[PDB]
Amino acid sequence: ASKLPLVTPHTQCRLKLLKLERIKDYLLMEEEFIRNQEQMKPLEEKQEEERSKVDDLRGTPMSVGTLEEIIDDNHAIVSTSVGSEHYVSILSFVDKDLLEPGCSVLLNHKVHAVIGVLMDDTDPLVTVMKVEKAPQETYADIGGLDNQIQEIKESVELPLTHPEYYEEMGIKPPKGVILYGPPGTGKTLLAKAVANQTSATFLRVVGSELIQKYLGDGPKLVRELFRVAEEHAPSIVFIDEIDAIGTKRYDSNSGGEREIQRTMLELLNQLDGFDSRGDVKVIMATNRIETLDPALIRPGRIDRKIEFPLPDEKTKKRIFQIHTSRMTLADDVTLDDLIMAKDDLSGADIKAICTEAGLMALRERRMKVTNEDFKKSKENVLYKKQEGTPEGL
Amino acid sequence: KTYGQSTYSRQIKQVEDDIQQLLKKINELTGIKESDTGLAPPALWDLAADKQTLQSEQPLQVARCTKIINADSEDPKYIINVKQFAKFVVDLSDQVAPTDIEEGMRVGVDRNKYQIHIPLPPKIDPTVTMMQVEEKPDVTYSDVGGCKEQIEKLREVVETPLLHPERFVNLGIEPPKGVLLFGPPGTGKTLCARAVANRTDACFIRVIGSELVQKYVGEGARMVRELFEMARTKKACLIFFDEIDAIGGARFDDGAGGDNEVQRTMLELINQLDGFDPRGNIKVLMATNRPDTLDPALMRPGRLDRKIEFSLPDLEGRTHIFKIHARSMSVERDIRFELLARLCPNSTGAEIRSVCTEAGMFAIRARRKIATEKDFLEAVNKVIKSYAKF
Amino acid sequence: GSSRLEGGSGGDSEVQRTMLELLNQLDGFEATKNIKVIMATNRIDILDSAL
Amino acid sequence: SRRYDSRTTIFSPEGRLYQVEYAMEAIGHAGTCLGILANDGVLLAAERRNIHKLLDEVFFSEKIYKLNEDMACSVAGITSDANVLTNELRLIAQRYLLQYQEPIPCEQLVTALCDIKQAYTQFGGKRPFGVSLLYIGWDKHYGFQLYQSDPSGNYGGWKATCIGNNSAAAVSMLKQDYKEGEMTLKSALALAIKVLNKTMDVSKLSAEKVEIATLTRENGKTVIRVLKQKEVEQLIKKHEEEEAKAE
Amino acid sequence: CGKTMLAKAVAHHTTAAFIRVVGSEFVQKYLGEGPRMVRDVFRLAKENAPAIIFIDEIDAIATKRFDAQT
Ligand SMILES: Nc1ncnc2c1ncn2[C@@H]1O[C@H](COP(=O)(O)OP(=O)(O)OP(=O)(O)O)[C@@H](O)[C@H]1O
Ligand SMILES: Nc1ncnc2c1ncn2[C@@H]1O[C@H](COP(=O)(O)OP(=O)(O)OP(=O)(O)O)[C@@H](O)[C@H]1O
Ligand SMILES: Nc1ncnc2c1ncn2[C@@H]1O[C@H](COP(=O)(O)OP(=O)(O)OP(=O)(O)O)[C@@H](O)[C@H]1O
Ligand SMILES: [Mg+2]
Repeated sequence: ASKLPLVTPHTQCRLKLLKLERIKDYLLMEEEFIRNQEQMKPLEEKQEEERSKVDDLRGTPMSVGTLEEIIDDNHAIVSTSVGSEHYVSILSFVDKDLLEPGCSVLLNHKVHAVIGVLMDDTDPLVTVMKVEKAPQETYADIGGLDNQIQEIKESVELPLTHPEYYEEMGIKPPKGVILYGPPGTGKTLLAKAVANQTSATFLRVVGSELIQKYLGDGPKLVRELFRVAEEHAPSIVFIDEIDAIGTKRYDSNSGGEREIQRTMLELLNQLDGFDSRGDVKVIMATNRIETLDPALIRPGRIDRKIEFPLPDEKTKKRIFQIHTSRMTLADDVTLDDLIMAKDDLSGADIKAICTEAGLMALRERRMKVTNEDFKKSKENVLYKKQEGTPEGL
Repeated sequence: KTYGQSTYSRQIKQVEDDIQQLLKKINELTGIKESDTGLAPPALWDLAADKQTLQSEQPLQVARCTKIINADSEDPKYIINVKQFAKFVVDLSDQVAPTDIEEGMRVGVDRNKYQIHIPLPPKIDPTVTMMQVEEKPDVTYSDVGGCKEQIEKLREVVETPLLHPERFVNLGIEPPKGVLLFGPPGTGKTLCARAVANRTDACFIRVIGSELVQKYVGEGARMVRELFEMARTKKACLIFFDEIDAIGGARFDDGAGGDNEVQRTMLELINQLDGFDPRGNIKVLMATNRPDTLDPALMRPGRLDRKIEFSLPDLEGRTHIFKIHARSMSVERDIRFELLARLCPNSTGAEIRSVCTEAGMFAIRARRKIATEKDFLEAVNKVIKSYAKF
Repeated sequence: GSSRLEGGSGGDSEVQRTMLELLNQLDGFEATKNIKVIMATNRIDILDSAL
Repeated sequence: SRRYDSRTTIFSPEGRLYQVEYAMEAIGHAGTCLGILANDGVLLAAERRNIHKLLDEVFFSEKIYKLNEDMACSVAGITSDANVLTNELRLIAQRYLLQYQEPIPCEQLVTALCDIKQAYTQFGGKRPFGVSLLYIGWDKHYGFQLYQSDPSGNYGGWKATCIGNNSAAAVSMLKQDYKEGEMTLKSALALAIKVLNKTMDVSKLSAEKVEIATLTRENGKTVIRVLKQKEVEQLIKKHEEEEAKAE
Repeated sequence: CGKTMLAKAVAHHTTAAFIRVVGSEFVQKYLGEGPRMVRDVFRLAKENAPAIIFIDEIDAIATKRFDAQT
């Protein structure tokens, strides 16, 4: 509560202890004196009747205007609802920490002098982007990464948990992490996990959702997205499928691609530009990364870059037992027989196989899922490969 | 428990905890219940419960904002246009002298005879007042290394002429008023701009090119016009356009219209810069990764008079940058920073800062508190080699 | 609907507020509630994917 | 002029020839083709697409082509490129015959044509041929044979294949119901009728929306035949009867 | 092809009361005035049991596509 900063080494030390013991001891003297005074006299009556004088000054028909410019000197220009513009005096009881242009101010009826402010809605965009807890699962449902999860934890979680480590040595955390790899490999899932596990406000956006059909709306959207992230303490932003917005930036192009490039420039400035980004982190994903712009994924914008390989032989077993976890299976399930094949299966492919097998098991009324069903489902899912066989090989 | 972070950890934890408890106890013992009506701390209903509010409500009447439109005859007689109320022909109260009022300035008038009492500052789009820097960055000219000629030119064009006008005025040289900074990504453009903003002693404005595209037709030009009028009210100001390639696109109109409004805003900026209306004391900077796309009219002297090339730093600058960024570290004593400069081939400032931070990382993960050489070698490996293919 | 940020509104369009409330209500209740919401459309592709 | 050039013969950024990929994409819409190699014959079963009451009957066939006395092939893709390739194949066969006085073996021929096609997709600036071939023949080196070709220039011997519409489904049943080395000509024809009946989902085998070919050795010499209407309809009646008894 | 002719004739012959408008007339400056005019017209029609309301060029109002942001 607006307490003093010790500004000793800030790391466990004897000076941090003595500057700390001192504030505690002063608070102790203050508390003792206050308790003595309260016992000696309640002062409830005196503290009261100040509310009465205030409410006397602010008449009953208080008017909700809209502040529009503070002259910096206990004066203001407050606009009444109709649209008129008055130049009123700011009184002494208004908490000035709450006065910024555009705030719904509470004016006097006969004199329009500012006498209070009101709260506003919390959903410019906060609700629509924040994801809350991930319905899928926690870190439990993710297996096989181990190293990647460790990287992300150090990049985004560890700087929140124990700042002392980074602080001790004078190095700030990395700026942003870009998750890149073949489709269906665990990018969005790991971001979801590090979101639902940490203690900041995690915001998610799709790149195609920044392609706007009015000019100068994409840049506005990105500017806002990075505007309500410093209003909210530590924050994380994850711009998924960025490829749809950040591309190689070929100049020989016509149409709305120019607007795409212009929003890309706005983002490129937000991440690392003139001003200090405050306390926010940026995660990104891209199935295809060779096509990003050099200035977006350059070192000071995205320090960490993470590859995401497919499950090889055993992570396949882990994922399979993760998705088959909740289903009654017959005692003939030759799971390895399904895994041993070097079919280059992907994680999303494993989920598809599990769901399809479960669904046909439901179709046949059978209380349990059989190995034959899983193999048939595997054949069916892989059926969505196509392409020209001899060609290219 | 844990491994044990520090010997005093538990003692400081205890003093913090009882600090929080004593703060909460005083909070309860003092009241201070949050009020939904925006009302100050009761110790700060001060002059507010009475004695200034009751003394400010009596003598300080409500003036009403009005926009003068004309000042006819030498005799004071002013046509003002109260917004959404009416339009009058009023006179000057005694407090304002006739010289203070001009045409087009917002004025305050009373609610009974509507006579003018106070001028007021003009109205500026909220989105055009924030681009002032307000708090200046702390980066300085010691933090930028390996760029010595470039910084010299920038300082001689944006900085020296304001500080010491007489040098230039005597010999009779009007110094260049624009700079185009271009170079590979992450070579030192925006940092040198930050340094210029920190050192300079005049108004500074940051405009992003992507901030001047607007949905409604003819708005961006208005924004530029207002920005230059504002900058011209000040005594001297610097404007630093970033990613100017955003709106300086080449003109290629053909067939179906494409990106034409951006072209009108670009023409408006062109005319503001060098044109019939004199440009006062303003100096402009621009930064681009791609300077070729800028149109033939902007890139012409009179608007962008200088062109400073930023090239990847040489070996000496490489070590210098390494050493600037490796300053506030808890690092070992002897590191052959020449060795580290050699070991990374052509690489930009961002490479080097990433190297420093990755070395700090490899120190942390080893649970060490002092950075050594092996940390930096591991850092260079993990930065240059591993992230080569990008 | 058809998207949650379509006309640059910022999620405050009425067409988008109705969709947000529909999403909140759909996530309100459990699968085992014998309450199945059948939805129809004459144009699938335009239809939003957040549903 | 470089402005109008299409670059039909240049690599993409992942080493895949796009014009070739599109060429193979065209085939997946023309009539289906089927291959089945029996122990005593070979057989081609493509679908007659020219299904109108106002078309006339001409020639011994409409999709099957003879190339030598002992070789025939069926086509899927463009009709005109088909004609061009057929002519070149006939010329190759006769040139070998003139040089050696022996009928051209089958892989002799298929690789000559595919070499023309590959060269065509390697240099020149033209569009590639959008045709995929199925062949059949006999030669003293490998007996009854069944080859296949593609716009790339690759070929392959197939005991059973399918090139054209619904290729995936046809090859799927062909995998499920092929007896390697345990097939008579009659059984192969019945399997063809069944697989095609699946694939030509539009109605059922009308005995007129289909083409069948047989290559056999009779009296020491090859004999090529295109099944008439009566036998085809009789086979279809037998197929429906068998399926009915099965149910 | 005669769209406003036939309405004109059925306004000549018919015995019931006739109210004519053009959709470009409902749209007005102040808020709540377009709706007010629509309600007033339909209410006057309801007052006179036999009545015909003609709204020529309804395209001025009933356009499908909208941009509810201005
Ligand atoms: N190792 C894994 N552990 C658990 N689930 C996994 C794993 N790998 C893949 N999945 C599954 O992949 C599904 C797809 O979501 P995910 O977040 O992984 O996509 P993604 O890799 O970001 O995809 P895209 O590249 O298309 O953006 C998740 O529902 C999860 O079930
Ligand atoms: N000469 C240098 N000395 C110190 N730090 C440098 C130097 N050059 C670059 N950097 C580092 O590079 C980081 C990237 O920001 P910088 O302002 O250099 O980018 P830039 O060259 O303007 O890039 P862009 O072309 O993407 O706008 C800066 O924060 C600074 O830390
Ligand atoms: N059957 C007809 N007999 C006589 N005149 C006719 C006939 N059909 C149309 N007209 C001519 O139509 C002319 C008026 O056209 P009308 O007002 O009916 O056009 P409309 O179809 O309503 O046009 P718009 O779509 O532009 O509103 C009159 O001059 C009349 O001569
Ligand atoms: Mg993914």
